[PDB]
Amino acid sequence: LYFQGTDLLRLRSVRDPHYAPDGTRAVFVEKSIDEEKQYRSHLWIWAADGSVRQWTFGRWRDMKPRFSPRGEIIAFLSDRSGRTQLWLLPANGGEARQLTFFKNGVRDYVWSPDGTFLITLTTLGDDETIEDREEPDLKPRVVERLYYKSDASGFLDGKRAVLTRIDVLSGKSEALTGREEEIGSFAISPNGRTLAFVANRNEDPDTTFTRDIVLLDLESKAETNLTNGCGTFASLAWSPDGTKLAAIGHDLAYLGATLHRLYVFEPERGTKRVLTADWDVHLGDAMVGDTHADAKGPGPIWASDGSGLYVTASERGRVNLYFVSLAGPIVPVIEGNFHLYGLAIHPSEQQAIAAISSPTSVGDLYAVSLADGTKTRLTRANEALENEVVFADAEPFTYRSADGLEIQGWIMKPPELDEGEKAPLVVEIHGGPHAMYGFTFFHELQLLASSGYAVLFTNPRGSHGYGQSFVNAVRGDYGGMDYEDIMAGVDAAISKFDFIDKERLGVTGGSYGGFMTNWIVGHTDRFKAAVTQRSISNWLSFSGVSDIGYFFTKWEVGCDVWEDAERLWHHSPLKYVKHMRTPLLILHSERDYRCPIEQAEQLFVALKQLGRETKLVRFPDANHDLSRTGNPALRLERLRHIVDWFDRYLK
Amino acid sequence: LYFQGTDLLRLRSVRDPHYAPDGTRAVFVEKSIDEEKQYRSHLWIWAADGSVRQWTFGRWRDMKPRFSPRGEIIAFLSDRSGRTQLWLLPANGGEARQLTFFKNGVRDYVWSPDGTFLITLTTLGDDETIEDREEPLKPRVVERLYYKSDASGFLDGKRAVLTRIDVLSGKSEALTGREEEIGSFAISPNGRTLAFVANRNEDPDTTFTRDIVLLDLESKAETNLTNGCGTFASLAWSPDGTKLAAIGHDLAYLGATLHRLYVFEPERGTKRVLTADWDVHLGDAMVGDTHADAKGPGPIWASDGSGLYVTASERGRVNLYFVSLAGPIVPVIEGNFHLYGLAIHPSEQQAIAAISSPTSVGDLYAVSLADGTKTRLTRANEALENEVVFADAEPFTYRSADGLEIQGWIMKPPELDEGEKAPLVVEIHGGPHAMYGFTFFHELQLLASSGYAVLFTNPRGSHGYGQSFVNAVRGDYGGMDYEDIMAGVDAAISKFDFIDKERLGVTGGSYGGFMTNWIVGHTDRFKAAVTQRSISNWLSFSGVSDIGYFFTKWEVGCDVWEDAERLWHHSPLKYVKHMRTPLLILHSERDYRCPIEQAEQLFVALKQLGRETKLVRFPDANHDLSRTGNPALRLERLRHIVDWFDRYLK
Amino acid sequence: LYFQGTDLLRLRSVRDPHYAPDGTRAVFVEKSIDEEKQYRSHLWIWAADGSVRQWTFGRWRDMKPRFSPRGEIIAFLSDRSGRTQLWLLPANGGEARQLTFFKNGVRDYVWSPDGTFLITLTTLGDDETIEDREEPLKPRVVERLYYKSDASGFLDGKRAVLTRIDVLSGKSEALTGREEEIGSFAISPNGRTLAFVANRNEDPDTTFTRDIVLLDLESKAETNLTNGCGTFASLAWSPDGTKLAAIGHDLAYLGATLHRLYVFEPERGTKRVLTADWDVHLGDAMVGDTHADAKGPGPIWASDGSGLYVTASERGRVNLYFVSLAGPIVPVIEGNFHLYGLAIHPSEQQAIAAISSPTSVGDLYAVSLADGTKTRLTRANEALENEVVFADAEPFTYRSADGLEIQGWIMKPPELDEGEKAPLVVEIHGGPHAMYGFTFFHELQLLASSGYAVLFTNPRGSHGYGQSFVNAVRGDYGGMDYEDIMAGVDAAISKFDFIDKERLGVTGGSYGGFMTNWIVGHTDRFKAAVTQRSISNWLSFSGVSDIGYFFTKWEVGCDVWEDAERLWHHSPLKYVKHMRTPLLILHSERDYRCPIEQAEQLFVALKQLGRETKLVRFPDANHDLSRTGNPALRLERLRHIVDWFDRYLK
Ligand code: NA
Ligand code: NA
Ligand code: NA
Ligand code: NA
Ligand code: NA
Ligand code: NA
Ligand code: NA
Ligand code: NA
Ligand code: NA
Repeated sequence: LYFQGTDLLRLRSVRDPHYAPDGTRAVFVEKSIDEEKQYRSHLWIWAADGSVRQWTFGRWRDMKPRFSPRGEIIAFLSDRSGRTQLWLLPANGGEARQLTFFKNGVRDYVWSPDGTFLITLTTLGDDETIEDREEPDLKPRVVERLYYKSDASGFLDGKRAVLTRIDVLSGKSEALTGREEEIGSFAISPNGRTLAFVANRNEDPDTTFTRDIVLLDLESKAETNLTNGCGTFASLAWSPDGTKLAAIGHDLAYLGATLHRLYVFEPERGTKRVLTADWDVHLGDAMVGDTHADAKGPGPIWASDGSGLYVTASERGRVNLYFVSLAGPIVPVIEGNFHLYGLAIHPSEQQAIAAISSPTSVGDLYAVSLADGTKTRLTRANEALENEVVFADAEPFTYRSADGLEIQGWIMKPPELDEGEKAPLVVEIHGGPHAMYGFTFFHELQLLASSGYAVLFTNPRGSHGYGQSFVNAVRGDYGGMDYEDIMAGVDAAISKFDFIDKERLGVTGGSYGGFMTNWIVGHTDRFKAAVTQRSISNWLSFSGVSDIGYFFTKWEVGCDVWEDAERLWHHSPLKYVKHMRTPLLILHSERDYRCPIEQAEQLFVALKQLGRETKLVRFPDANHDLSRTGNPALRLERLRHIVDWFDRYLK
Repeated sequence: LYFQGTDLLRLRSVRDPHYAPDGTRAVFVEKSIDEEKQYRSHLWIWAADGSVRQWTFGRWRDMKPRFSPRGEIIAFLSDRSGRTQLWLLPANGGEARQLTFFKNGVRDYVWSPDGTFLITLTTLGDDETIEDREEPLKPRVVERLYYKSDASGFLDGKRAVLTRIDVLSGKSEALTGREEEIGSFAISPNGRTLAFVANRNEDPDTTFTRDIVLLDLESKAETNLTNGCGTFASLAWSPDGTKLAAIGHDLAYLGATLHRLYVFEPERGTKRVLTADWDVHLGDAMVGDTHADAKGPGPIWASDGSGLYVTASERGRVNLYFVSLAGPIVPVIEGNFHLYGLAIHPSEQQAIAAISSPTSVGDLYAVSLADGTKTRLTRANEALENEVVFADAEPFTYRSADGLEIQGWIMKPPELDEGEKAPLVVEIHGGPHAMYGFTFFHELQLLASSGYAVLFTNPRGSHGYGQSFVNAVRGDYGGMDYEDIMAGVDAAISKFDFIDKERLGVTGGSYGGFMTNWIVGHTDRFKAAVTQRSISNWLSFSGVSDIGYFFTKWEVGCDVWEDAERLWHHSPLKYVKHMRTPLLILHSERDYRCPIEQAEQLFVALKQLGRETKLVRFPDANHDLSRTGNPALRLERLRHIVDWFDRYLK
Repeated sequence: LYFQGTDLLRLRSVRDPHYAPDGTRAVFVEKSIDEEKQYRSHLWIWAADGSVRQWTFGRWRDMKPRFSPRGEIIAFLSDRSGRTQLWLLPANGGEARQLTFFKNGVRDYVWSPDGTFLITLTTLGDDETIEDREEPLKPRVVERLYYKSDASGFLDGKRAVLTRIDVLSGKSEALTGREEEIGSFAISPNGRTLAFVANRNEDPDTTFTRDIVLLDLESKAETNLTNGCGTFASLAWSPDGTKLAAIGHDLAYLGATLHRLYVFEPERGTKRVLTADWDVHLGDAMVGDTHADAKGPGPIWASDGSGLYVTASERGRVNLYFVSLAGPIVPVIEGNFHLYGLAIHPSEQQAIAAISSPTSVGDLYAVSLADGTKTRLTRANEALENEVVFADAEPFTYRSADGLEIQGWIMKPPELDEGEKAPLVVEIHGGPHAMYGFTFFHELQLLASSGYAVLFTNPRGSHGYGQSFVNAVRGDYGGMDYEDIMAGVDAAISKFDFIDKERLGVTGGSYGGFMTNWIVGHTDRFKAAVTQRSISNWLSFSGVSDIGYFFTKWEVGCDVWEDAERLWHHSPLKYVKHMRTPLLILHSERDYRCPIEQAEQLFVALKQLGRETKLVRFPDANHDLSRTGNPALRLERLRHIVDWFDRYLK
């Protein structure tokens, strides 16, 4: 059989494994789409005997399972009550009981190291308290700040974030922080004395982007600022002995292009070290895919002896595991042409459980030898699909751009192509721009290959995966060399793979990739069909309408509207609409507030004004993340409009 | 004793009079707001003994009453069924019965001359027929430029059908095909020919001529009377049926073109423009916030056929004129007022006029056409007009920077005493091809009642002053129009001692919002500004507004792919760095005439630059909120405007 | 502190224990009322380490838990889906999953001995199939005698089907046809045979024998094991599968027939009634208002197959005995208490008993089968029992008018110090073939708490005292049963000095409401009376009660077309002219056991004759209101009873 659009309904994404404290079993999450085309996620257990069994079952989403320090309770988050709350499932028998009842639910939580309580993140309006509980003429809205809406949740009310202690038995709640403008990552020390959390303590929170690590003495209730504006940080992790705190962070020297590095602080000594300051590699997961997108990645994990940290890193299309010792060495431990998107490390052994995806493998758990870098399959969560349907592999190649710069790309061949045949080529361009295509499972790409298209996808400069200079190169040069890198790849793929039909080329891409799709068709006539998605066409309006417009444009394109309007206009695809003579399908969602739908309307109207071939498809109620986590029926429709457009105009 | 915002809930708009065919009585409409803050409208009869009595009563809207040619039935439109439908009320006893049950309701109707049927306008999806009746996830695929309207939101592209409805049986029969768009329609006195305006262009959204089609009722054959020579509305057959009159123009000046009176003689295949040499716009261009949806009369032939009575807009007035076929034109109901409704007696030189003025909300008057003397027939705002003191609007003229004469009006706070001065608020109307004038304006009374002197003017671009004056703004946005307004502030300061020249505010909506934004970016004399349903960025406007694909070109001068720097130069956002006046930005979420992104861009740039500004966003409201939107929201908009000036001007 | 009406909301009823197969732990059920005054019930686990742990938690009812043969799964019934369905809970980790989705739910289930399937009982209309799933005018034509039930109103004639449900897939398969009725059922330990009790009579409503049918699970072939010899319940196969135990009788005394232990040997075609010569009623006849719907044990085989553990009702006690296949019957668990749930260890001489007594609501106990000594395992009412003073029930005996010995019990109000006297309330139990005794009774505590001495006795007609005593009421309603109760009142006054002989009240429900009505028409000794869900007219009862078409004949002695005057002579309404006791009449609108027309006739006749009476009608409740009905209505009913005695007794 061959991949169909409806196969996205069968996909199952295992993610987020965590060991029991005895290291003999692990809990993890399986996200699926059910018969009613709704998302569900449930907890599963990998057991010592190798059995993999489901432990939660309802028409809801369970997430973020963590074993208590004793191992007797699996804490987790679930939306089964109508909001996301913290529930408690016994590890040895019995159903889960609901622990928290916040009106606004729970975003995140940690266990206390003594297991008597958990620390949960909730949010409160100024008129609300932690005692307010979930309860499952007209007024204008007054806006007075720059950051007043988000793609994730629309109009904001400015609720403040609160970390609360929740007693494991009684459920009694007690605020630990004040009402914070924003709380990010948080973590309590192994001795239970200190709560570290990332906060926005700036006087103008919307326009200043440093983020401070704040330490809270639980007993004394006193807070000390560990960073005092030296950067921004995430994924905090205390060392086993409690004397060091690790964080992923950076100093914003290249704004959103800045490489994320491993920091280690010594709170008692007041000092910090950037362990990977001399390793030109971006820590974390920049990988672009449409499966596992919401999966909880692992931050840095200390080695049990406190000698260093296992970190994932994004290089050359791979997300792999490395060990950064405090003494200096940086060594690979789990390497290969794949996407490591979930990780649990054994409490004592040189062993790990890793969730790994590749172009021909949706995603599964593997036991990994930390010392020898080999793995053994634990799960086969997509067995029928992988046993029935042929997957196209993604073959990497490199090419030189117009200035000699080496670029990396990948090609997939239609698995129905017999020798001597040529397929039309679809170029996929990834968003960000500081993201990374690579060795992960991509249903859209499979669908295109199965529909008879060769698929090219590349990492033009501006991508992550190739170090600080490469990811930064696109800033201020939107539509310059980034655009040459992609067109060099088209030419390079044509010359390197004879199964490509040079006369039948298409291009598609979303967000930045949508900006670049629009840019392309206004600058070359080489393509017979183009599909732009969640795209940008006018940087001037983008700044004032996008939920991040008021800093993104400046950060990426180079300036604000009142600084250099004509530069913004010159880098706007709409400027080149007179040149556009390629049928252009414009896909956009009504509630996409990252790229406002006015971006799509402007381009569609100018093309229609000029008598050009174009069509605008508006997806209701969806946002920018539609293609990854939006309504599954609309994901099907989006894929069908893409494929039908190339079918009409490439075939 | 002085106007308040909540007084808008008290306002009653009497409108749309129509004589019974014997001339002895007349039916009209009264629109109001009930204690649930909801719009109702009901039918009323003026009965010659002088009595005015209510004839419909429920929690619904009755509209457009018309007596049958025999006078025994009053037809009207009502939404009481849940959609607007044609009902019939006996003229001498009994309640109304529903006549039409169309799934998509009725937009408009006319009586047949014999009274046995009525012609109704409905709309049908491609999958629908005239037989479908009213009855109580997939992406949207958009393939055309005109895919949404401020009035309806997203359009489904139903086509228009005119259907004959038998008066006794309600049986329906389609007369037209499924038209892309049907405007005015009228049936000839002999009942044989239906004339209607249609969009017969191959690219309907980008071509703005509209054709008069003549449809032989018996054969259904059609002839195109106009073949693209302009655009037309308000059809009216002569009494002998040999001539067809219409209001129209040839688009020579796009949206600024004067509307003129045309007469067609279908049998001779000739046409003539009867007001070609009269430099006055026919129709009603008046700006107000009361009587906004009141149906205007349309041209009325003299019984003998020697000419037509037409309303027309000039110098702040909407008056009634007689245009003789030979050329001469007389005012026949004139005065410093707004004639917003009209019926002419069947056999006499008498009329019923709905008339508003700055100190009179609006009432019906019996008018002798021989001399223009009036008798009041209604007093629909008696309580409010007896308790609340109204500020008059005093007209004046002044010269602009280049000498051109401009007309304006000043309002002084009624509670102001001899020596005292009040801060001035300048109001700027939208359009721009509209006309401030002598009409009741609740919002202007509220500003006066709040202790503000109120200046409002007709800068060039306004209607009311001839073809050159109304066209002058096109291609010169923020040029001489801005000068006219500033010259008005200066002249007002000079001429009127009660103005406190040290406290000036400015506010306006739509084009008036573009202009408020323009003003605070080009001068700092105002200590406060409120911009409403405004424009800040012409480049995004063209692509997002429901009419942006022609308005920017028609009015600013070009499309973004022709001259983007010219659009930018006239965009108020370009000048945001100069902006030092506290700017309250009012905008509605579902305004698609001026999309909310215009306000959002200006808000963000001002906040980025640390300037004083707030963004107030009205849910579910569209561009017409201040006139016909949710009354509670209308209250809130008025409060937000007055509060901003109170904060920064007092 | 002492008992209040609202304490019924705090009561928790532990019930229905079952051992895991390794005997180290037992699952049970706890029924409670939550803060919404709704009933909940959840699974709990007791383990041999002493821990008592709650295993389900949601806003619903879980019940009937049973470990699978290997003990890795706990099957149980839950209504959380909106219908009662079979759910599976992992025995050692993980949440429950729903196994069945019948549109009509599941009434009962058993495990396959090999653990791979379960057999569930569902019901189906004639147009339904087992494939129909839960999905969360017309005149009604009635053609049979049993056309409605107190439990479920008008019956739709759904037929019962036993279906095999695969554990893994949930794939279902009908095993039986559509049965007129299915009662007990059991799968033999080798998996080859399903035993179930069916109504196989040609006229099902009027013939009351019930057959044990044997069904070969492979072939679905069926055999009738009993062929009309009686009626049967509580089937249990011997460990080696050669014998089938049942609780049954041959109806020789109709509803008064003692229930006995039968043991069949299907292959030999033989049977023994092993308690035929033991004049004791097997099962639980106890009267109480707590634990009402708790699942009793049924007969349990000794692991070696040598005999059966049976509960029995005797002299106010529900106690445990052992019946050897070799003949002897010996006590096992004995005392002045109510054994209302029981599980016996799968291999050792130990049991888990749920035990109630007048001063203990109900808890679980480890019991030694060797000597009967017990250790407390739960304390589910600890706060309540720590805080409120319980009044004990002191038993006594007395002789009736003909010398027959009767057993009764008295309760002294806790707040009553030595020397002081209290008015007496006589409670009369229903049935009549039931048994007052040593069980917790919230209503009786509340009466004691409210300052009333409480007398409750077992007149002839009661169970607990042999075949002759329980049979004695039939054909003698209001005769010696009434004498027994009156003699109990005299005896209590004579023996218990704290009774104020001048202030006597009486109350009772169903049969005891008939008796209350009888009493007040035959004696004026009582100053207050409260009759509940009662009977006043045996003639109409026959035709309107859900069981009237046989109860009256069976109990009162004849049908209305046999001897109407006998029915009238025994109808309390016949004596209404004699009634001089203020009578509160309590009845529910949807009681179809005792229809509300019974209450209305007595009310009307008393009012016609000017007597003191009030009628209180409970909406939406049925006959079982006082035990399992709407908690708020249960409080209202207790409230009205106490208020009536407070008004006339104190
Ligand atoms: Na997989
Ligand atoms: Na209607
Ligand atoms: Na004038
Ligand atoms: Na344009
Ligand atoms: Na300014
Ligand atoms: Na108890
Ligand atoms: Na009874
Ligand atoms: Na008898
Ligand atoms: Na009842």
